[PDB]
Amino acid sequence: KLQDSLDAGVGNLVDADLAKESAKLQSLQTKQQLGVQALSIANQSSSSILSLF
Amino acid sequence: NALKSDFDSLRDQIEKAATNAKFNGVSIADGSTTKLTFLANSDGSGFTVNAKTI
Repeated sequence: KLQDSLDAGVGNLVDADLAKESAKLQSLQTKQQLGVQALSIANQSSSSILSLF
Repeated sequence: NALKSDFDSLRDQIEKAATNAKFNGVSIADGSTTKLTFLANSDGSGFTVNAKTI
């Protein structure tokens, strides 16, 4: 019983809550895609210069 | 004498079970300390747990 309680306590200290992590993954995927589109928009800012000449 | 030996074996088992109840080197039930305070809020206020020597 003592080894069981000690393993349960070590698990209480180290283990992660996977539902919060899945939510964090679902958020970070969309954040990364919006960042890729934001950089794609930022890449095009110099295009206006060609119209000047 | 047989009942006496049984009684002494039971109290020795109590000493074993009481002494060995530690976690991270601290114990709330062996009498080694008066209390164990844990963090309760961002400002450092604690959550007291009085020791209960068993």
